[PDB]
Amino acid sequence: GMTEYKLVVVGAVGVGKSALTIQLIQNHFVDEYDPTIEDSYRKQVVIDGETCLLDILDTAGQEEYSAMRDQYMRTGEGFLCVFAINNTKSFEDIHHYREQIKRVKDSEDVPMVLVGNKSDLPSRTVDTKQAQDLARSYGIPFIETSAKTRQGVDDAFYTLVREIRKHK
Ligand SMILES: C[C@H](Oc1ccnc(-c2noc([C@@]3(C)CCCc4sc(N)c(C#N)c43)n2)n1)[C@@H]1CCC[N@H+]1C
Ligand SMILES: Nc1nc2c(ncn2[C@@H]2O[C@H](COP(=O)(O)OP(=O)(O)O)[C@@H](O)[C@H]2O)c(=O)[nH]1
Ligand SMILES: [Mg+2]
Repeated sequence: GMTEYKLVVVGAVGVGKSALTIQLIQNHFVDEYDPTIEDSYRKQVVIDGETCLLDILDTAGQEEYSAMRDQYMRTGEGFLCVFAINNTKSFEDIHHYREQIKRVKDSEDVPMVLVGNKSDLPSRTVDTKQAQDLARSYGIPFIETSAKTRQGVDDAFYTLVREIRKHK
């Protein structure tokens, strides 16, 4: 049967979680997507010759630590932690997202990729070395992406699927 992988995209508002998701789903860059819409989207993709079913939860909205929201995020098997390379605050937020993922998954070993989005822009404020070094601290991959040009998009999502397989 076809394996389904539940992937969750997290990070500060405005980093491009929806744009990255919709590039994967629609193969189109969408510069405008209601910042409050949290939803999940499925797509069949071939990864290393295996057709699998991706179910991608594009997170949005208010930070809340109810049992319900914890259980919703707990369904994720792997997480993309996204910051924007021209937004230092979004990078400084990453450790909080990672903390919460470890908490709800009750594991120090959750499949996870650090994603530096908006790589097409010239306004870089987060050095690549600093982001690579944070991924090294966590023992996870770092992928540079642009939802606008498609740079890194498959690499980010497909790496997460490969991590989920290894973890199994
Ligand atoms: C960085 C923060 O800001 C925001 C703003 C919006 N969201 C968050 C946020 N943190 O984790 C999460 C997720 C969705 C991540 C996956 C696992 C779980 S489990 C659960 N219950 C979640 C929730 N809500 C989450 N989201 N944080 C700063 C710092 C603290 C105060 N705050 C102003
Ligand atoms: N140049 C550029 N803009 C992007 C990129 N990804 C998202 N954006 C823009 O960043 C803003 C927020 O994107 P959105 O997908 O709504 O972010 P979300 O709140 O994380 O879902 C919008 O103005 C998008 O057009 C990218 O890779 N490059
Ligand atoms: Mg969004």
